[PDB]
Amino acid sequence: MYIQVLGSAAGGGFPQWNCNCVNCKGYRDGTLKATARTQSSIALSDDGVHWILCNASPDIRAQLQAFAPMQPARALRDTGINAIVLLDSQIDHTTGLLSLREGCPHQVWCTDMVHQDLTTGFPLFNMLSHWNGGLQWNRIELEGSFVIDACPNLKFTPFPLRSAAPPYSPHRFDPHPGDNLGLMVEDTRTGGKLFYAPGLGQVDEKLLAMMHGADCLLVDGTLWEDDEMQRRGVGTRTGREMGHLAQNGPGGMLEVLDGFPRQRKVLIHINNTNPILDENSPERAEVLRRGVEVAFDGMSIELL
Amino acid sequence: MYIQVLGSAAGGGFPQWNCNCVNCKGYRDGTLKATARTQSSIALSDDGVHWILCNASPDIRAQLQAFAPMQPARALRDTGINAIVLLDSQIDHTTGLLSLREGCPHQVWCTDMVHQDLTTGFPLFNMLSHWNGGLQWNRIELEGSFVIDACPNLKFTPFPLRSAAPPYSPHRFDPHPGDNLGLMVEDTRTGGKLFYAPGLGQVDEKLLAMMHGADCLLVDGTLWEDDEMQRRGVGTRTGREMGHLAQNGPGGMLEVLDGFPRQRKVLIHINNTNPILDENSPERAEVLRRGVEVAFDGMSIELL
Ligand SMILES: [Zn+2]
Ligand SMILES: [Zn+2]
Repeated sequence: MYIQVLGSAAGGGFPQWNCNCVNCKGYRDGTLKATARTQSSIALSDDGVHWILCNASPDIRAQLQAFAPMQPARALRDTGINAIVLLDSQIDHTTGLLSLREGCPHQVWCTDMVHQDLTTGFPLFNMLSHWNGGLQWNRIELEGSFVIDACPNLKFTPFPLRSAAPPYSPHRFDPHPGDNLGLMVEDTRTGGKLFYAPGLGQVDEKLLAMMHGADCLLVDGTLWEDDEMQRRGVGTRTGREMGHLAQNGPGGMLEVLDGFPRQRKVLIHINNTNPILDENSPERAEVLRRGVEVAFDGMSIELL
Repeated sequence: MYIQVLGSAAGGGFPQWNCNCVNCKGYRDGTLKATARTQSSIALSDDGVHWILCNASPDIRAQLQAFAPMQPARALRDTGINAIVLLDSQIDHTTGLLSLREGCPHQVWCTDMVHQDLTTGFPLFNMLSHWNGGLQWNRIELEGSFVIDACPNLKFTPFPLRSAAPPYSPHRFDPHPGDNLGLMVEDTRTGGKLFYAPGLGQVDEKLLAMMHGADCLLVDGTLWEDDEMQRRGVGTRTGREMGHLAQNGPGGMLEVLDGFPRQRKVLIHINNTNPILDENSPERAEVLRRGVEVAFDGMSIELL
């Protein structure tokens, strides 16, 4: 199984178009060691030639250009994508599709709740249907596992992730399971298991239980402190909107990860406010020492 | 008046995500002198501090980063944009807005027909309304001129451009005037007049007439030959879909521009297939000799 990190930032990526905070005002000022990041998004494959896109970010164009396998040039008008999985119906996880319209049809994998939002509040499916077949919806049942034709060696098993639909959803006040869910990918050939959850509110008994059975833990590292938005003074919300659950602890990520030493633990979906975006920073050190790698654009994780 | 070229490509920009043609397969192969281009889009201003965005492309993020004035950093959470103008409701001219949601409200200028599409087929307005005020629609009457508060020295006078609404429009088969229109910007302080039309099917008597009264002609240079899609073998349509009217002539652009020597003539909205994308190319020479500059990302045109 080949895991490619196309995007590693969050929300407005990094630096954010309209944010002049420490990390952003800093990065632009050349007075801060850090690397720009596009909206979180990873690709998956078993043969390294056929890839399944996980969440289509608004930085889809640049992200594809930066990865050669996304363009095998095995023929004029050809792509390295064979299917896309949607973990929710957020704008920053589905806007990319609009940019893939010139290459339809695409096999989109998403629950019924998400497919509902994508045919109503944000009619990506309706819109694109006017583009050579459009998108072929593939339901992601709330129970069980699925497998895509392009990569028959990858076994997907999505787990429920207590969350709420985007503000444009016809049921934003009526949270149904299937709105936002994590992913458990297993390489049926070797047995390897990747635990992907760029969106985590708080772990429980059922989560941790299945986490230990994973070789690689790709959890979200949005904010260092539950109220990063408060210190930086750029946001109102806290530990709830756009990747929650800080890492500082207690009850934090860095803490819960401690019970997972025999496995690769990486932090993806980093917000522009997170201090772990500063190479030579104190909070960065704590993450490295704890044995947790901070995801970055271009990163290539593999299990085999 | 300060004219900034944020995007100069067309449709899938350049190189196109899924296109392996001569210019694209070439550019990636380092065996072709050319520069990457983002989706067509230009910015305008009279004071160089307040800018009015013309069409919000899907490459809005990268485009803003590449232009310092788009981020005056005069305060945390601040942008250099004060208003956006929409010349139509196409996906590649309005998707950018979704990425500007974290900084609402925005003043969006567009006709009633476009505003209709943006509240139905592609509900950008509905969707964004859930983001601090959202977007404040400013009607662009089919007759007359308008002026935005941020730049009181710029006078906009849009002219009708016989075209059709996008395939997701509830009236895609019922073409109404106001669907797609060009723009005539005048610097009321100096008198200067910029003629912007990244989408031109064919000029007439009323067009040419008003064109001579413009100091700068920023016309579209999508395809060199009416059937670029045919030679390259990547598209079906011809001289009608995504910037039409070749430049080779006769009846072409390079031809009609001849009657406009006393003024700056630039070609923007270039398609990936256009051979004028090859620095050292024969078709490129013909354009330069004819006195027509080929727009590029980062280009800064000024009249004063
Ligand atoms: Zn920031
Ligand atoms: Zn091409």
